[PDB]
Amino acid sequence: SMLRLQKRLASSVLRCGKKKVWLDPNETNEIANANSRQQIRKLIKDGLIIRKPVTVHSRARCR
Amino acid sequence: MTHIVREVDRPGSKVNKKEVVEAVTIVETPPMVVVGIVGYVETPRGLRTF
Amino acid sequence: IMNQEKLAKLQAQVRIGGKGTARRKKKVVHR
Amino acid sequence: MKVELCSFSGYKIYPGHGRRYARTDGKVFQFLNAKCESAFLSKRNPRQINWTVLYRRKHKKG
Amino acid sequence: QTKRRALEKIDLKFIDTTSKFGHGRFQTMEEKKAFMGPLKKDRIAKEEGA
Amino acid sequence: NEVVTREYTINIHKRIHGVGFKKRAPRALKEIRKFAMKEMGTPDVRIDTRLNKAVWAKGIRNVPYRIRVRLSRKRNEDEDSPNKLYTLVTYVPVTTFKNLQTVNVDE
RNA sequence: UCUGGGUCGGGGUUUCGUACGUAGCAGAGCAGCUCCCUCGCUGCGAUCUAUUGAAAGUCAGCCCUCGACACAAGGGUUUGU
RNA sequence: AGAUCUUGGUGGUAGUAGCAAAUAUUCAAACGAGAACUUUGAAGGCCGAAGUGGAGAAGGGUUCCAUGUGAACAGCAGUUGA
Ligand SMILES: [Mg+2]
Ligand SMILES: [Mg+2]
Ligand SMILES: [Mg+2]
Ligand SMILES: [Mg+2]
Ligand SMILES: [Mg+2]
Ligand SMILES: [Mg+2]
Ligand SMILES: [Mg+2]
Ligand SMILES: [Mg+2]
Ligand SMILES: [Mg+2]
Ligand SMILES: [Mg+2]
Ligand SMILES: [Mg+2]
Ligand SMILES: [Mg+2]
Ligand SMILES: [Mg+2]
Repeated sequence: SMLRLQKRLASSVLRCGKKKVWLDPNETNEIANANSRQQIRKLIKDGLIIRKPVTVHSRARCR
Repeated sequence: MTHIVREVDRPGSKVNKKEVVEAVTIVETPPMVVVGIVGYVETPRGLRTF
Repeated sequence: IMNQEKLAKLQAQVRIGGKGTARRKKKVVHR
Repeated sequence: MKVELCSFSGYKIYPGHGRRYARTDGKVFQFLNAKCESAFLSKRNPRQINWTVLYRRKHKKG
Repeated sequence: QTKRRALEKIDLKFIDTTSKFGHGRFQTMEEKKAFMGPLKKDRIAKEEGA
Repeated sequence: NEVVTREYTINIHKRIHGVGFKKRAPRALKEIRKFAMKEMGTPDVRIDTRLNKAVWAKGIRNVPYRIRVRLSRKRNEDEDSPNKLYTLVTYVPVTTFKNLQTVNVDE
């Protein structure tokens, strides 16, 4: 269905922007059950929600 | 189209007995094949296919 | 154990994006 | 059939092709195209242009 | 056809046949081969097939 | 046979020539889907995302001149669909496009 | 059809101008290695040289293939003195 | 029958003008009767810290957050929504 709430909660729980929020496309239904931040914590612990790394902005060219 | 170089034989002109360039057109003309004949009759209204 | 068939299908799960993207680390379901 | 010319590039210019240039000092040049002409007007040495005949014979290419 | 422009003998001397797909600068294939010499394309072609 | 897959190359540069800058990348895949329909004769076409990356590899307007794809017409007995067959196209990375011919490839 | 049209490929033509890589006792030079050497070796170094008139593109509204590939006697609507 | 009459309704115009200020979208899957517009994932872009960011004052007053619906509204769609 729609994961608008889950993405917002995952961004709030991980204290990162919605840009870096990543979800497992295959396990859509299990994540759709997450109606609380406590359940979000389980999904992160279960790895279904993953914080994407910071996009690379290297300063080697400047150096 | 293309261009050529030829000798000019126009007396009294500045290009007489000289060399000039002239653009020419190449038109392919394979031989025709005749398949029919139509004759026309001269009516007071003009021409019509007899 | 990680045999040829398991390593064949592991490449699908661990890859979540193209070149330059981070690799998937875990996938566990537990009740 | 006419006089057959040579250019900045050293190439052979056929009749009806290119242009002819006459400077103030009296020297007369002919160019196969604009590219050979533009290089000449930019004051560039044809011995440093790889497709110029003068460069090829300078380095004995071929 | 009365005027001297008409009824005037025409003799050809040279015809442009260069590549009109751009600034053509060779009338024939052979002169292009002669002027430019053997290229990399013909060098390998005569070397692979032997 | 009705399940055979094949390898093709597409002159994207030829089929994009004349299209504006901000539409070159979308037109490439529209041509690709049309190209897939023309050969495999199946209106239902699926485009692999890796190939979609390959079209978008050099941005939106400098679309690669040629691409090498692998058409796969597969039996679509998955649900109630008017087409029994669907064409899945995949991107085949190549080092060069010289002397490449359309080859019949096994499954 | 004595096949046809396509899609690639090849070739021709053309545009720009000599590709990456490799090598060079070429390189303003600079830094480490000298029982070493009797003038040397190992790194950095824009550029230059042979490869290399090379590399790339070339009909989508350029040309010729007989090389490869499948496809094409299929679909629908009408038309009578 | 009028009074550029008053009120209410209905035409041609006409399926016409038009839906063009601020660069840009694409592929796959999911839900669904139905997806160019929803959700996720994968790209390519944009705002480029005097922002399309992060919080307020005035003002708005429940628009806030869930769950559900697809009657009307979001000048198209909407499985979405202030
Ligand atoms: Mg022309
Ligand atoms: Mg070609
Ligand atoms: Mg009245
Ligand atoms: Mg009256
Ligand atoms: Mg009135
Ligand atoms: Mg109008
Ligand atoms: Mg209109
Ligand atoms: Mg508009
Ligand atoms: Mg920017
Ligand atoms: Mg702000
Ligand atoms: Mg309704
Ligand atoms: Mg509407
Ligand atoms: Mg709300």
